Amino acid sequence: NRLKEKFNTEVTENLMKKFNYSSVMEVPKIDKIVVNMGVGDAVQNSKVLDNAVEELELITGQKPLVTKAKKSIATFRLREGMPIGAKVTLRGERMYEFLDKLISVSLPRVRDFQGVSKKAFDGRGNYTLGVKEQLIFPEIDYDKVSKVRGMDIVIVTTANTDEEARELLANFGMPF
Amino acid sequence: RIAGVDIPREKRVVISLTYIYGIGTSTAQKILEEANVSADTRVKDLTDDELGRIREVVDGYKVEGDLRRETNLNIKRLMEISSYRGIRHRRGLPVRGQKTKNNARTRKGPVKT
Amino acid sequence: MKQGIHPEYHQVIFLDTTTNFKFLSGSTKTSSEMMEWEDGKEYPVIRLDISSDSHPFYTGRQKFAAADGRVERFNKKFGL
Amino acid sequence: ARSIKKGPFVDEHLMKKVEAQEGSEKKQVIKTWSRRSTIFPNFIGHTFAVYDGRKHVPVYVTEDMVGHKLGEFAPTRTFK
RNA sequence: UGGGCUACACACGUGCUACAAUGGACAAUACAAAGGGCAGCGAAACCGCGAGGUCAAGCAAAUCCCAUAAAGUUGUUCUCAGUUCGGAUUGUAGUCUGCAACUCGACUACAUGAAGCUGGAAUCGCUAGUAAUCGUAGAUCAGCAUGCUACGGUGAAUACGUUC
Repeated sequence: NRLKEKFNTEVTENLMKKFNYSSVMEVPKIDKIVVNMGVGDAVQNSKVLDNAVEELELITGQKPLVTKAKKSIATFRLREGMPIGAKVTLRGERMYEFLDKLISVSLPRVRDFQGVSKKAFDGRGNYTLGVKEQLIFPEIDYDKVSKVRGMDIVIVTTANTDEEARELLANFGMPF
Repeated sequence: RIAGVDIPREKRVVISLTYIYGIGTSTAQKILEEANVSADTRVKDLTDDELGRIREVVDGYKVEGDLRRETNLNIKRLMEISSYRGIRHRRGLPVRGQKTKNNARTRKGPVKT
Repeated sequence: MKQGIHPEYHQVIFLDTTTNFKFLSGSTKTSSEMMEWEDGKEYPVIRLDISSDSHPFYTGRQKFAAADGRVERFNKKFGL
Repeated sequence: ARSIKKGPFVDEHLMKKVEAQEGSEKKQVIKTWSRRSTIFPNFIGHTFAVYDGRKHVPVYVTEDMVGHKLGEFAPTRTFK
């Protein structure tokens, strides 16, 4: 819980001083992290979705929820109820461990890494990071990766504004 | 994995180093000799200290993303100055004064009959 | 957490070998080698080629000087 | 010529014409047929009407255009 | 003086290089012929990884130089894939000739590493020192050859026969 200790000690004080919070309960915190992988080619080959689920489970540490089509779309040849994604929600210690790992061990493994988008905030204090290749994560061996596919990592925060969310993530150590 | 790019485990160390962008046989040999490692030895059967020395030598060779960005900057500069080379890069035609009446496929793509 | 559905997961030390920089965190890598932590108990260690304290973008280190301008290359090449 | 031991080539008449009115900031357009003349840093900010075969195409010299020939910015052939 | 003859959605002819293991890379080590050289051919040495540069020997030729042939042989290595095949394209750094290599020269170094896995209908050459394969020299020429004209090294298969 090194990252959590940093948040309790340094980030809390820095952020509260910067934004003039009358109470500590106003200090933003990372509510959850949702790691999603949309596998639309599972329509054509379910083994792709199975491999994606296994890789996501290795990355995150817990079994993913398989997400199914909410509606049928002819162009995609998608029928309602067909499994076309995987999702993991991380909270608490696992969330913090994954976050520090992503900041330190994983993100620098990005090829030609030059920081993460600073404008990728929903407008209400939540940040979505699109990783373009799973090989980034240290838990995956490229030998067993039949196909390389990305992920969406949604950091959901209690910050009301992109400015506060940016300050929180920067203090945590996100490049920008 | 050296320079942020994985290199073939089976291959010999020098041939695997060539897979790094910006590394060619001459510079793979120079790197391997600077960092005293045998050419015959495969990357899989390679000492951790040997791998570290290889990384230390390689980091200073200006390879991978830095080299790609440098080349792209040069191409963009010649395109922006409106040079003859820039116009030909924009039009996707041979730049070094070749003949386009025939034999320009590597620049013009597949044949459009 | 439910029992039997999640993969084996345990504390490890991620060790950036370049800078010999250790930090403890959870992961399912299960590397054999064990290095003692500041706490007495050892945990399996994960060798790391690069890390947040060794990446040029993170550290700000400039490996190579910026490309010279056209005037500067002209002058340095032709000696004028 | 191209060899380093020889200095970058440039027409003497073109060079002296450019040097003329160097002090004055009201630099004018210089008509030239010398597509072969090299571009020196002295040319930056100048306007050369370079002959391309039938007409003088105006070319404005900037810093990034140093080291190229004046013909590289005066295309000779017309296509589409 | 400058441009064009070097254009480029394309079709045809003639060639060069390949698609690999009868091969690629690296190390050592053999054997030719026919030609050219005056302000031209330019050894030795030293400088650079190299293209080349510095000075400079011999020679108007069975004398000196171009000019060490390569394929080949003997070893090490790779190990059946778009690869250690291939080397097109592109960036950077240079060498030379020429006054001057942008349109529009050749060559070197570093880096990149495209198509291409033996090619449909069709169609061509060759009867022996031939085909195939490997290099070498000359004219034009300041510079520039995959073209042309000559030279030699290795060196096949097959011809029953004349109905079509």
